Amino acid sequence: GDDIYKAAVEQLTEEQKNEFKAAFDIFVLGAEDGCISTKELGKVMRMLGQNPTPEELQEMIDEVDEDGSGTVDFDEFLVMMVRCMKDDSKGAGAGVRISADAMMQALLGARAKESLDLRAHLKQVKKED
Ligand SMILES: [Ca+2]
Repeated sequence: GDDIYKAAVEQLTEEQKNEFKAAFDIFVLGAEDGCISTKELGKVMRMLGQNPTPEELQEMIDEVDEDGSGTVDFDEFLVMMVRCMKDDSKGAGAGVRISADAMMQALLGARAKESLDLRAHLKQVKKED
């Protein structure tokens, strides 16, 4: 719920949205109305190999809960993913920081890992001086 996120998602185009559109399909695996609830949200996040807290499941949605329905949609999730990208970069943040690049392999598959390994590099120093 910040400008840094809304500003990022705003830049995203159909090309990028398309990738997310397919993700939701798997993310809502089991859901009745193809929605992302806390029940599944916890399995999808833990599927990557994490053991976060139960409260986080709700807090995560609360952040993107505008309609106050209690579920994350394609539009809501759009903002969530934006935060993910700016979650690992921060560094030092609890023992579970979901990432858009990491979660990808979860939906796309294991091949996604071998396909791209940019995360491994991790570098960003302009060095002005
Ligand atoms: Ca909702």
